[PDB]
Amino acid sequence: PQITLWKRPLVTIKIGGQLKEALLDTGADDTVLEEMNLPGRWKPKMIGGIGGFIKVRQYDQILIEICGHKAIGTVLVGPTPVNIIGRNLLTQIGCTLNF
Amino acid sequence: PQITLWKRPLVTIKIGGQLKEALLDTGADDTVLEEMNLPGRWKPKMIGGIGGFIKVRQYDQILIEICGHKAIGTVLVGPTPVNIIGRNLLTQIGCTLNF
Ligand SMILES: CCOP(=O)(COc1ccc(C[C@H](NC(=O)O[C@H]2CO[C@H]3OCC[C@H]32)[C@H](O)CN(CC(CC)CC)S(=O)(=O)c2ccc3c(c2)OCO3)cc1)OCC
Repeated sequence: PQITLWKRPLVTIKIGGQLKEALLDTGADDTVLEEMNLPGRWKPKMIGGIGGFIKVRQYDQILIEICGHKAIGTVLVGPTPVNIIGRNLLTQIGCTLNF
Repeated sequence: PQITLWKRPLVTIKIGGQLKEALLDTGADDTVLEEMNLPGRWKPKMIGGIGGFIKVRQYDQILIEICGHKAIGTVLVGPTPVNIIGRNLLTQIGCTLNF
């Protein structure tokens, strides 16, 4: 589809057996999701933005479905105020910017 | 242009007669630039990101040219980690997400 930017580009995603709403975020290198108890091993990480850094748990090789487009990659879990789909997964679903 | 997301979507902008690099950021409601001198009146504002809130200077009706496309709108100036072009201006240059 084509998503205009009058409002926040929110879409439904499926991860770890659950449905959620997440932002398609071209400014995000990585994908950051609200706190959730995924299984498996993880590695600590810190990611920075406006306001400073937050601590997150890096899970690798996680499947996410974004508007029916499947994508598997690294997902960070932590106290983010919003679920954020970053470029690591946006590339996998063929997402481009166009003007 | 059509911009893929394997690299950061960085572009050259022209504001206050000065060229800069900025990130096309569909996850930002507003446009936030690193500290710089801009003419005209401004009002203290605050914006929240991944790591909390910062203090910024709000400039309204600022002329800014993005990858050859002109926009006139609100530009926030403050301690952001990177120059970001937010949806308030992405809409003006006709930017959409597509996949
Ligand atoms: C909504 C309820 O909470 P809230 O109101 C705001 O919550 C939000 C809403 C949107 C975002 C997304 C964020 N947007 C943003 O900062 O925009 C602000 C300016 O415009 C305003 O409009 C929205 C917020 C304001 C960027 O798109 C992406 N970011 C990087 C970018 C930072 C400049 C470039 C470096 S990143 O998230 O930090 C990040 C992600 C993965 C990474 C990484 C860094 O590093 C490696 O991987 C984050 C928090 O207040 C909370 C205190």
